[PDB]
Amino acid sequence: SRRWFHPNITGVEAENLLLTRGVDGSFLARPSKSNPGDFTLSVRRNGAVTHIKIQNTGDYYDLYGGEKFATLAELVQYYMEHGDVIELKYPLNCADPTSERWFHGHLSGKEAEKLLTEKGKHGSFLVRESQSHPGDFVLSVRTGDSKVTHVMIRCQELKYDVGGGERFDSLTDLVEHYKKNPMVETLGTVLQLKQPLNTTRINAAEIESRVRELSKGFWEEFETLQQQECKLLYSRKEGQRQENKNKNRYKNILPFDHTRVVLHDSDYINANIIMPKSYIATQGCLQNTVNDFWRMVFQENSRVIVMTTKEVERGKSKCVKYWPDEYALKEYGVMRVRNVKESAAHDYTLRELKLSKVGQGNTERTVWQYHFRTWPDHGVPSDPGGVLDFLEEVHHKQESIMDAGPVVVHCSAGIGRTGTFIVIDILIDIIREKGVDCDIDVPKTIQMVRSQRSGMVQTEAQYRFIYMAVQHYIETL
Ligand SMILES: Nc1nc2ccc(Sc3cccc(Cl)c3Cl)nc2[nH]1
Repeated sequence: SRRWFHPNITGVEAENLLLTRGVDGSFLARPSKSNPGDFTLSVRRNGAVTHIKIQNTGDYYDLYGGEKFATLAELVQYYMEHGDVIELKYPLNCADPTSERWFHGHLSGKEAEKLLTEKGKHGSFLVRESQSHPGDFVLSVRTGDSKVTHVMIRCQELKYDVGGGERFDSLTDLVEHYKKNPMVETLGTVLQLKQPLNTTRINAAEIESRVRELSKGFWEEFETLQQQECKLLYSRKEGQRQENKNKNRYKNILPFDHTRVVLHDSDYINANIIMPKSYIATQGCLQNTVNDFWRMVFQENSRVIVMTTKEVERGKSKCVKYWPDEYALKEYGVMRVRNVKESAAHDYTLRELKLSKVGQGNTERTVWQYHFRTWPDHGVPSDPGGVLDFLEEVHHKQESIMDAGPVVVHCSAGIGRTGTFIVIDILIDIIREKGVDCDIDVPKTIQMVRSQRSGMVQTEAQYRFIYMAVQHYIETL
């Protein structure tokens, strides 16, 4: 559901809501007003409201006095199923419809009809503020293969209704009810609420116009996408096994069982297959996971590794050195690696590595390691040029290699900068194959990658970087 997230609420409003409408164990999560980019977990315990900081600079959701999580929905689920104790028992539900995909706010019946004509199909819908009745709403549906129907939504004592029957405490409750139990028109027409009207899918050539519309917008679009993360709470059982605990960099940032990379000749690595050319999104190696990392690269026939972290950042180990020094030969378990040559560029270093299995002459292949070294400690690069140029080179290397396996992409936890690189690369690959005249949907593409690994793309800063990267790529064409 993800109803416990309140997007437009202050700390005082949150305390008031938990005191007057909540009980002990009641909680909500919201964006931090005193430091944008951060979040606050507001909890009621023994008659009083406490506020707990969640930070995210781009790698994970770091909860004060708690753990590091891939998403807020994953954090909430962990504490619900599990300096004294704070109990998360009861979500305080938000009635605000702003982050709902179908909510459009200020829109006319003429304009809603135009948008439903252009992008709509049978069962496409939206909810907008009423023109004639200020404070009321309008549900606009498309039916057929075709027509558009407008259903008036009355707001009477902050409860919503369609003229009769049930009175709902929020537009969400009304939308959910009439989605399960569709309204039938007198003459037979079933007003099916199949899917919300798409607004994010744009033609590639027109990216500059949307970036301008969102630069006035980016925050609202991202948060609508974040609201959809509750649909991606897939099982991560293999990652929770006792034998696999110390193979994870962050205890609760785990690979989905259905997409994890299974090792066949144990079977565990914290990595997932990303299918849009495919990728392996993984974490930075631990001392005890270097061998399994090389077994993964060898088994998957990967010929290209993208590393988007320094070994050490802010005096903390982000990835152990899994490759030999230049000209040196090392043995990592059954795997053998030679670092043939290192090439230094402005933003990155290329390492030409020869990988083979010990005792097997013929299994040798070149593995090209692209190590981006200039990504800032916090946030995203100011300009996308460097990232795009690095990515163009990586794409060309992979393209030149006959039957190359997935491209391996890693940072620290392997969800933020990793998620960001993979998404930019997916969107650009669409534009190089189709041209300026093609459709691109940034939130749709992210949602698709997020169903394959938790919290792929962590922040609004990264979200805006993906848009700026795409815009830059289209501009230099
Ligand atoms: N109005 C409006 N703004 C939005 C911002 C983000 C999203 S998320 C999304 C977008 C496309 C496809 C899929 Cl599958 C998803 Cl989940 N939907 C929105 N609708």
